Amino acid sequence: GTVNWSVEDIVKGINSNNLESQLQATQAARKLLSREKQPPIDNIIRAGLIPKFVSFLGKTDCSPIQFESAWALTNIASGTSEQTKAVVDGGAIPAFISLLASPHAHISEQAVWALGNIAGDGSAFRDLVIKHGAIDPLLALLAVPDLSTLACGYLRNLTWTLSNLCRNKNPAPPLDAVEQILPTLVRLLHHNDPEVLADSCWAISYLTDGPNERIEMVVKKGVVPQLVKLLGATELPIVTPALRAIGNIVTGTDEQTQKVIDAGALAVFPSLLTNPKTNIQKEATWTMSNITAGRQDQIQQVVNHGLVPFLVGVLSKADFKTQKEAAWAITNYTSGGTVEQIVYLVHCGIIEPLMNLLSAKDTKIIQVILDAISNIFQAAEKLGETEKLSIMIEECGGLDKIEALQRHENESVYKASLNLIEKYFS
Amino acid sequence: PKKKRKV
Amino acid sequence: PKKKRKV
Repeated sequence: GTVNWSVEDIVKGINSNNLESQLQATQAARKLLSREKQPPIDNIIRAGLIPKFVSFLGKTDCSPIQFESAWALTNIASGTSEQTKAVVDGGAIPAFISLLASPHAHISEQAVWALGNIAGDGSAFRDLVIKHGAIDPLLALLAVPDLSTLACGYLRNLTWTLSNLCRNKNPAPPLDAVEQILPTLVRLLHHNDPEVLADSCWAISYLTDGPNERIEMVVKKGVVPQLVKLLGATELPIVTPALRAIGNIVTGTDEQTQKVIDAGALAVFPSLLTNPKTNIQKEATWTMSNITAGRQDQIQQVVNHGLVPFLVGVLSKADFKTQKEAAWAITNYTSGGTVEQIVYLVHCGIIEPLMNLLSAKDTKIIQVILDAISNIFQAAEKLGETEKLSIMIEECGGLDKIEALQRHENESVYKASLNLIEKYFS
Repeated sequence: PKKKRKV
Repeated sequence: PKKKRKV
């Protein structure tokens, strides 16, 4: 019936005066847009059908055409920013928001999905959806005693669309919108569905990427413990966004960082630091680099969980990007750490692998590493163990590289090297 | 996960 | 600020 219509026919039918003829034509448009391969989005837009669809959204007496056009408009909004713009331009936002209160859960869901695609386009549309007052209607849909009574897929759609209202940074979602969503987001962060969980985390990770005031909004809701737990999830789809949230929160104040340590996060790192998925490993080392940039009592917490060996490990063998984060972790550690701690760092075998990394084609890492060595000597002086450290670097051939990095096209490399030799190898 | 098309 | 928000 409605399978494989030509756009000329769909146009023909939507232009007829027959509500039914229009419905069948609209369902045909929906199917064109739902075929697994290259949907004629541009031709549909080009035919000028969006205003008609947006218009069918309001036909309360014909729920079917409401659903069909909703789906159709949802898929158009799924494309490029321009295509999504086309839908927004047609007056669809206020209309889709209206459908959230529909008696037909499947039409409400569609409304939720469409608003999801629109806000997902970026800051602007995100904030335009918010100005049309979509948060209230959305949040109302989840106001039930037990989330479990809701349809699995229905609940996932809401969690997803909500995550997009928390997405993007320039600018970040309005403050009071985050405040209005958070209580519901926290509740979803405790649901038993892997998807609701992964998306909830993503949402939380978004709200925690930016100024510390933003992080505080989240941390103050007591979700760190729950994040640390999801951090130990079996499913990569959950662990990835969770590790990210945890990683952002520790880019803030040391008090906020302390929350994750207290939460028990550190215990999950021996795993994360040897994780098969390289990206989890990169994110974990990065997270560690911000923990070693904290207080000494916090650096000790790292030491206590036998994590220094794990860093020595990452520094020794890993994707280069993970090593760069490892180099940072170490250089931050040797930056604010106590002598005794910088001592331990060496007894863990950090020197050799740190040196082999001076053989990298990355000028910034060489600065990070060299900078680290300096911090170690600086602590070796307070002990007078300066020569022992000198020899050590020579044993593994580190001197045979610093002594070469004086003749390096960079300024810091050039100088930091020369100074190192000059001051510790003469 | 920025936009989803209902296939 | 050593804490690098490598974002």
